[PDB]
Amino acid sequence: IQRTPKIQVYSRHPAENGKSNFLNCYVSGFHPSDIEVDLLKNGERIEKVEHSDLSFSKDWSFYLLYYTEFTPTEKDEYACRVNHVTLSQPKIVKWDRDM
Amino acid sequence: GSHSMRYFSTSVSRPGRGEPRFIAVGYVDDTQFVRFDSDAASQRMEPRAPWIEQEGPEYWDEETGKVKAHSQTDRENLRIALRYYNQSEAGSHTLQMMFGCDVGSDGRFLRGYHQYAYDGKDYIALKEDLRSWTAADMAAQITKRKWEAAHVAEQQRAYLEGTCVDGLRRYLENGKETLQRTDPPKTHMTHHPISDHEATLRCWALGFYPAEITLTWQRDGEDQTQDTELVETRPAGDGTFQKWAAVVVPSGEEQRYTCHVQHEGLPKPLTLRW
Amino acid sequence: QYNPIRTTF
Repeated sequence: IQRTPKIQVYSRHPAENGKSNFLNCYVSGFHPSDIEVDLLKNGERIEKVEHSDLSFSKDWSFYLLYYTEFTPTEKDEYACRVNHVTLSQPKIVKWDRDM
Repeated sequence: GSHSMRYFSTSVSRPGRGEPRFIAVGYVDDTQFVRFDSDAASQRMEPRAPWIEQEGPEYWDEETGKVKAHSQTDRENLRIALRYYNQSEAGSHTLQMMFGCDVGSDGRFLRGYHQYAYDGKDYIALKEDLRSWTAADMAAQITKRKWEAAHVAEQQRAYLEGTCVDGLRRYLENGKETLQRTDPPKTHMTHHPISDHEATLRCWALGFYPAEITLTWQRDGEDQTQDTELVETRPAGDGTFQKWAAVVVPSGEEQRYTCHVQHEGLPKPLTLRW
Repeated sequence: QYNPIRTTF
């Protein structure tokens, strides 16, 4: 079986410029478990990203949380870049502080 | 007032890149408390919640031995499954296991689980009576017949009805300041004009534990599901969870709409209006 | 508390 990842990009806490926070990319509902997830700042790969321990849901599909500390600004753009065998090319999802 | 303990393992073969990778995690309710990763330097079961750090050295030795043995067993099971399904050694495959128990408010046994999935599909599962198996395809029936013959189910019952329940009871007491408490959702509503004629109301629930929550909209006090969007519950990353529910409304009618929040940490459900 | 898993398919 193969299932494509669902992706949510969001902050740990409500964004306010100049305040430390965490940028999260939650990938879920995918199979198999091999997956590539990058966090992007202005299109560039953020170097110190951590992730949760591989786990799965009752339907056996996998989920992982990727995260990094960040201080949002008015200017800076953030995103999550996901690749998986189900995808023909990496998927980029932009961070929107209202979602 | 029920509680659960679960162990989840994933074994992935990777021909050309060494022996299969094995990762196991343990949870009480929605709280992760241990991990083991075959690829990590530690080669130990490791704590992942404060309240398990109380366990002594013997615990970490014993748990480490048990999870390592499981890793080697499911490596052999990946090899066996390849033979049962007549699959090439060139390919990568996945064997997942889940096992654990549920207890009631009184701490006594309610349900046990012991089950596997191969390449994302059910393989074999112990049935609720803890004496019979559900086998999903002709390969799993070979295993089912072997396990019936060898009384494997009976062997798991002492663990599921005994050790599992006993461990969960101890963890619930030692970790009670989180595991037997709740974080109610922090809530608020935002307003987004999206056109001259429409606006989006978004109802936020943040920092709640456990993860179970219900967010619904009403219009004039009757359920509203048209033109709504509800995101899947998602981890904040700090042990708590997030969710939101949004509705598109005609500009000027915002006051007709209410958001309703139900959560174990709320004595009374909340009603939010713009 | 883990259950030692030793049973093969």
